[PDB]
Amino acid sequence: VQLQQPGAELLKPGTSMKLSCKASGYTFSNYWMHWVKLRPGQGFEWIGEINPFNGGTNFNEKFKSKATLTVDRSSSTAYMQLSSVTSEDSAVYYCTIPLSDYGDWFFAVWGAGTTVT
Amino acid sequence: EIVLTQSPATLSLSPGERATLSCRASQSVSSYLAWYQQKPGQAPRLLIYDASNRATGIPARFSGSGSGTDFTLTISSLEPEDFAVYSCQQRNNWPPTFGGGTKVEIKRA
Amino acid sequence: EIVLTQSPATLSLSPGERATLSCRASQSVSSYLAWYQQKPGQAPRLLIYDASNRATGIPARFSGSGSGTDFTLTISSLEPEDFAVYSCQQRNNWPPTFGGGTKVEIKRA
Amino acid sequence: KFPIYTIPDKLGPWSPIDIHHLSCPNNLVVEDEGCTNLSGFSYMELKVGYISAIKMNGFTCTGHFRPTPDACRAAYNWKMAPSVADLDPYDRSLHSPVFPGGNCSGVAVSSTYCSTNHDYTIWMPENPRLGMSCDIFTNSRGKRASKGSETCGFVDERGLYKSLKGACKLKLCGVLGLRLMDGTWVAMQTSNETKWCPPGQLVNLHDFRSDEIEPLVVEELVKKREECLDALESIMTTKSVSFRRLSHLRKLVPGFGKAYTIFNKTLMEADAHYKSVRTWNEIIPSKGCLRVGGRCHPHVNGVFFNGIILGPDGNVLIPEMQSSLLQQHMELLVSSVIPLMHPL
Amino acid sequence: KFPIYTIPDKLGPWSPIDIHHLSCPNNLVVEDEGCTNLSGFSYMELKVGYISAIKMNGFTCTGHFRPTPDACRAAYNWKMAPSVADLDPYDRSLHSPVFPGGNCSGVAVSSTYCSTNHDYTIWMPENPRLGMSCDIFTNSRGKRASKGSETCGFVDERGLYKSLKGACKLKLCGVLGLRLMDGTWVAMQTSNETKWCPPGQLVNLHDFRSDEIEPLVVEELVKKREECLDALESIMTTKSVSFRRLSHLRKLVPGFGKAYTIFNKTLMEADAHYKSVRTWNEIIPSKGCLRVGGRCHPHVNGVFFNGIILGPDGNVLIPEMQSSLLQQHMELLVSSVIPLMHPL
Amino acid sequence: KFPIYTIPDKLGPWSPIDIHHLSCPNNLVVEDEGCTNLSGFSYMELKVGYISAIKMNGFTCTGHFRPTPDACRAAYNWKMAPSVADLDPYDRSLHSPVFPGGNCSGVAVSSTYCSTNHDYTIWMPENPRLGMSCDIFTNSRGKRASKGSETCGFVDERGLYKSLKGACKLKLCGVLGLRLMDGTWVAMQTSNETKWCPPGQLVNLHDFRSDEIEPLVVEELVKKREECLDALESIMTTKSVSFRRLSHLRKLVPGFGKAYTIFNKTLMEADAHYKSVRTWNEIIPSKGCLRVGGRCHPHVNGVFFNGIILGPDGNVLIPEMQSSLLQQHMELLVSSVIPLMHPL
Amino acid sequence: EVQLVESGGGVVQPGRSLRLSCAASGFTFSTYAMHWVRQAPGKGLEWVAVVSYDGRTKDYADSVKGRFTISRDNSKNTLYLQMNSLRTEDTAVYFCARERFSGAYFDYWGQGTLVTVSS
Amino acid sequence: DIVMTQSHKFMSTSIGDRVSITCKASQDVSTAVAWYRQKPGQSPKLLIYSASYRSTGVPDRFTGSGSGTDFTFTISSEDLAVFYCQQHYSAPLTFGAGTKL
Repeated sequence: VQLQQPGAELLKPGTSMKLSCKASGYTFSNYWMHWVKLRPGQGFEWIGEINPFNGGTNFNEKFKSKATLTVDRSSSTAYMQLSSVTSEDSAVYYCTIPLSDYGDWFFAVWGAGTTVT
Repeated sequence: EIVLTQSPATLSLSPGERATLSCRASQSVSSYLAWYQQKPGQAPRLLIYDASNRATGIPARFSGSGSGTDFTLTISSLEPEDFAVYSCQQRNNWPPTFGGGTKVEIKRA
Repeated sequence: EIVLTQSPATLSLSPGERATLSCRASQSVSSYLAWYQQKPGQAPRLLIYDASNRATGIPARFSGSGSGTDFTLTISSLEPEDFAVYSCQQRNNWPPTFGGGTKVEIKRA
Repeated sequence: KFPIYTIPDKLGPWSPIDIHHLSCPNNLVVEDEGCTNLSGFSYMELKVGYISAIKMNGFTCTGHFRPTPDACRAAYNWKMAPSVADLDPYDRSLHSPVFPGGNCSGVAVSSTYCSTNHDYTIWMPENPRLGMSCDIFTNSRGKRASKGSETCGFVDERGLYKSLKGACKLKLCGVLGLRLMDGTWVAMQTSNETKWCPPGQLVNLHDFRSDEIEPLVVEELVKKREECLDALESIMTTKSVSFRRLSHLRKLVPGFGKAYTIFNKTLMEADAHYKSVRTWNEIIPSKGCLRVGGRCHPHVNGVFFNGIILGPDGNVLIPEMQSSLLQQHMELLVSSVIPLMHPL
Repeated sequence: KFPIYTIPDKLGPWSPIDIHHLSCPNNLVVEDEGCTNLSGFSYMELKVGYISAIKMNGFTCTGHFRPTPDACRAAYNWKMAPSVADLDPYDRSLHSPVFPGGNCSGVAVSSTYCSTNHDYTIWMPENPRLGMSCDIFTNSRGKRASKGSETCGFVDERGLYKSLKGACKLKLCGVLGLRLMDGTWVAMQTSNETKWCPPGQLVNLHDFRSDEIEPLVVEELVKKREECLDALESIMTTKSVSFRRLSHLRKLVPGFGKAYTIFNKTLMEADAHYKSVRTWNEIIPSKGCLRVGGRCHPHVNGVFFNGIILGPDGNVLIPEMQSSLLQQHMELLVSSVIPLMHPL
Repeated sequence: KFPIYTIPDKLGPWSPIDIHHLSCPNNLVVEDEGCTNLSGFSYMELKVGYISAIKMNGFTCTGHFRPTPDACRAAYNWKMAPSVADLDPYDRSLHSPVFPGGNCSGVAVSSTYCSTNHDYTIWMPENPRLGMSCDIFTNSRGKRASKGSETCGFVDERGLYKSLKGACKLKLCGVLGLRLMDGTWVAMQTSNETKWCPPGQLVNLHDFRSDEIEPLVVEELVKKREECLDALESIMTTKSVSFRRLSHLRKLVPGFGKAYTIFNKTLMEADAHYKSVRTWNEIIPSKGCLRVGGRCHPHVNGVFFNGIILGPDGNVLIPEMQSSLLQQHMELLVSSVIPLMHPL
Repeated sequence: EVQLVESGGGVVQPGRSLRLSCAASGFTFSTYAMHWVRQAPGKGLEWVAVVSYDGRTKDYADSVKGRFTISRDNSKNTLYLQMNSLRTEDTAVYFCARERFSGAYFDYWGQGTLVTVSS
Repeated sequence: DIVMTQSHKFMSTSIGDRVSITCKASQDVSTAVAWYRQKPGQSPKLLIYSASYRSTGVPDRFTGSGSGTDFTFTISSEDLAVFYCQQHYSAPLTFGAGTKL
């Protein structure tokens, strides 16, 4: 019932970067990962969700092709890959899953939080 | 009859700029949405059908996106002939229903 | 719903005496009548079913007779535990119907 | 009030059956509109083609005598240059008419084979002696309806309300979901202590009418069931199926059901998610096109499904449509004898 | 308004028949409530198993050539280590499909035999060349309804009103009674000069509706007759009977009628006095019990009568009950081919 | 509101058919009473026996090998000591099941023969290689209804209103008339520029209900069509016809239609002009008489037409009449297998 | 020995709802039709409702129909009577009776729980 | 896309925790609004789901109510942090700006 994140990450603008969220305690295959980001003072925005069982993902229309969501399903961890300029994208990225149901859209447990530039 | 909501009603931009038109359905219409471009005193023209496919003889700058309730029409580069009224039509249910139409206009100083 | 008439309502006798209880049906119920013995604050007990057969674990002093409209329950020798309320039930038709019940009491000088 | 027609929104693969696997549709829809708080959620439902059962696609080899499953394996390789079976996810017991009473419980640990009803012939799985039923899910979205805390039902992507009343908990590859009594399986854990789902699958009594759901509605429900039973009894006594009799097995309400067709004198079934049809112009836009799933459905030899065939002039002949137009075609009345699917 | 079901209050012995002896029931009840003076009386009615006809239980012997009924008698003795026939009480003429057009008038005085429709084969009575139809009565009681002096009808022990309108005088072993047009024979001489009863038995036109008995009632009467005729025509064209088609020959009203069943792929009939069933709990108290005559009716191979069978799980499957519950069983739709009862 | 019965006022010759030429009747009558000016006129209509098609009465000769039509002509002469065909008057193209897809277009100029569907066997016209369709008219009289100038319809000698709506111009032996969509051809030129009549004959869609003619009326129209389709599908699946199933193909309204019967286990059809029957006393005056065309219709082997047969007692058994009287006869339920009419 | 214990009876205001529960032991509860029979004070027994051995078929007395609802739980071996719109004359001692496997009779009854319907 | 709006500043009453936070729904959301509490150095904590119900571990004094587009939440526990409102009615999910308290 916890997710592990690097905590911070630094990279120059225009370079692709990848994130990870190791988790344990819920078999990792039944709960959607529901990646979100916290802009510094402009509030959370929903990036997208991924189903770890089959890798099926749903993305925000405003966000969409900015990043992609993958999954390993061997190690209980999920990955985000960013293909965009790091400038204007500096925020704390969260990974969080619901616990009331497999795929409810309100998130019970959250990740530690990682900062990108 | 289900209501296709098209916002914004008026969309003023400049040539050579991306135009983003959004159609929102009262209930999910799956992937069965169509986009029609109509100019004053001229027959409406089918641009995008099935929300992604491009009709025959349509320039590649017109693209469709979305499924279910929210859809999107994008013009990659607004040419001077792309400033018309754009209307979204669905048939996931009977009867066929259209959106209110979004007018694309040239902006000036 | 057909009415099972049970007369007499009150039947006072003495231990060691034959008790004759009669059930009369509004219309013929064939041989489908049952007799239930119920004591105060205790579950009713099926004594006689099919108007002749004796239920399991029932003393041989209880006997059933009759068919059609008129039926009869007889206790060969009233033991001190046989002074209860005795009710006749039929189902030849829906719904199951009971008699009004006949109370057997000890008589005294 | 049934629609004029129902067309499969999503249609699964066609698998051959015999006339004894045909069943009357469940034309009953539950409203369950006692709750009004709607919340969105994402879930995995069973992929079309797996809602009813998971197929094995085995083969029957004839020696006679009792063969050893080595020469038959080589013979099967030479032969192509089948005989499916169904598992029960609760216990992983194979189901097939050839199996005596079905219930081939031992397939991996108990034994590597189980013989058919006929003693001499045996059946062997095409795949290794194990059951793979994991990649059988598709991701969906819906609007939950949960009153205070107990879920009534949800409205899926197709706008159809699917109630969780009577739903039975069932686990598929580690995902404990709910098997709705309309047939579909949904990955929901909202049920707190609903009864674990009995191994009687969908053949069990569906109830849902002993709650006395407007006995006037059940009047036409029973009437339609009697018409379908007349068609089904005629099919089984005559051992032959026409397109007009096959049109009586179509589900009259939107939801999950079975679609049937005859492909080369073989009775087929497929998982189908029916949707309501309001006008005949919805499903026949042009002369020879049947619109299924947003496209011209591809006919084979001129037959689509559920009694729909291509006419001699190239018109799509829907038996329900033709009867409403007072048009008669001998093509829709031609009875084709269905050969027995499993002789051994 | 028909009851939900009718169950035999009294059921006679089962005698094999062919599909051509099946008949649609008489679902018509006469009220005849123009009289209100009730007087009790005792009478003899025909015992169940004799209301329709009296059986002979004969045998057919095959030589070919024309045999002499001495070797066949010895052969019959060795064979066990049949073929019934019906008499007409008005004239004592044997009736059987093997007899050419029936009507074997000479059995005692004219001749000691009568050949079958096939010339070579002959039929011989098991009993001596005489007809015993005397110990075929049971004693009953009833409430007469006679208006001034002419009897309308009576209410028998089962609470059923049996009218004497149209009754025909018929004499059985010196007891001149009345054959009611519902089928039963009652030992009553109250009729003064009613017409002597024609030898056309119950196959003759029953009328009772040309009196215009509420043409709205006759509407559903004719509808039920048409449904039964559809079932019967299907049975005769397909030459096979299913339990759901056999359930259509059940009498829909209380009174005397026929009960049908299949015992080892043999079509059976029996005399039955049907009674109205108000609830399904009346006739199915426990899991596998059908309550007939105040007891668990004994099934043979899982079939009771009138399409009722024992299910795979042990439940009593009444086709009328299952349809009301929207439950479908392939066991009730399985058509069994009935072999021809009299090949010769 | 259909009549209780319809009887052929005029009946044409009986021509053998197979069960695949059976068709459901057109039970639809058009009123077209928007005009009120009546003028008398005389016309030629198609003689009964020619409204549907004109027969050739050919023969099929079997050699095997390909014979030359000289020995077969001699063999045909020796054999008697057939196999009809239909022409299309628009193009003179022969129609027959033996012809592959029909349409033997070349009979006089293109070729002197056209082979059957089977390669070896050939069919040869009895008459010379030409089509005579001139002496096929009968003179009639009627009351025209033409509104201002465009004719609505006419009332013929039988008092029946025949509308010209949808009528198609068709020319028979130099007389350009109109083929009414009820089937009949009438020698009228009143139509100014109505469409020339397509070669699809009466098999084409009759429409006449897409005009939304009181959808309540079309409800029972579709119900009757469904009953007839059930009977026809049963006939084609079982390949056998009973008299009660043949009674379902009778036209339920007065007008031109088809009459069917079984003569010596051969399915027959004939052109018939049905008239409304108000009472059963109209058509059965005496005990064994069926009144058709003002006379006792002559039965052959006890069968008249449209399921009507002579009973065992000599009574005329009309299946519609017997059902209304709640009388059942096994004679009306006996299914006779129809041998295939054209094996080659 | 067959044991039937019914509970849930108590004082209820008129027009309210009460639910009775009967626990069965000593027999196969899933193969028997269980009835509810009530005895009003100073009156004879009166059949109330029946549920079939599978619970699909239910019947009620005319004075009871439309207000009460019988149900059963074969897994719990428990029989339920849901009394609604309780009126003054609905007060009685309610017995849960077991029907004979073949018969029309109640071979085993319960002790009986008293229901009082008065404000 | 169902924009959620708030007032980003609210005065702190300290122990007198009777402050109400309102989140406005542009479109109909039924009761699908969740309330989060994020301390400056903590991961966000789900407080109220379905806009009126308590999740596991939430203090008893916390409560919420609302339907349609009102979605007013009253704080009742320090715990002085920014509160966020989302909508779990329809995708894509949108969070509120957040009211620091």
